[PDB]
Amino acid sequence: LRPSGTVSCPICMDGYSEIVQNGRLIVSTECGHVFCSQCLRDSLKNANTCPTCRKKINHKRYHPIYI
Amino acid sequence: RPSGTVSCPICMDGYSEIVQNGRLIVSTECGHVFCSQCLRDSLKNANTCPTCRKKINHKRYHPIYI
Ligand SMILES: [Zn+2]
Ligand SMILES: [Zn+2]
Ligand SMILES: [Zn+2]
Ligand SMILES: [Zn+2]
Repeated sequence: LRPSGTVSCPICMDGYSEIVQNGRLIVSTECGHVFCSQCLRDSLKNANTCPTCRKKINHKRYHPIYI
Repeated sequence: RPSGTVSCPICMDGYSEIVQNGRLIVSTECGHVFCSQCLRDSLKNANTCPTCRKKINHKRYHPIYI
């Protein structure tokens, strides 16, 4: 059982207290998707995208300049 | 309220009260959580997080060194 309206990680299936009492953090992507810190890091080892919605969660900070 | 409560500290509305009435839970980049409406309201007159006061309005311009 995984009630709607509760904080949990969809990867490891751990709830809020299980996550924080083990020394992990709750994290969010910028697209609003919530994970535990360990699961999202493990995910980003094999992919640059959000596990949930697959939006790119890397951002390279450079841009064209027009002289 | 207690650890694991998703609520806005400004209006004090709990999770259910926020999302069911067309607002959203929002987080600043500094990890601080509010309802969409209270955070937006605060950002109309200040550029900083209401909780930790980190500046959270970026500057989409910068020097270029040529
Ligand atoms: Zn997890
Ligand atoms: Zn996402
Ligand atoms: Zn609020
Ligand atoms: Zn903050």
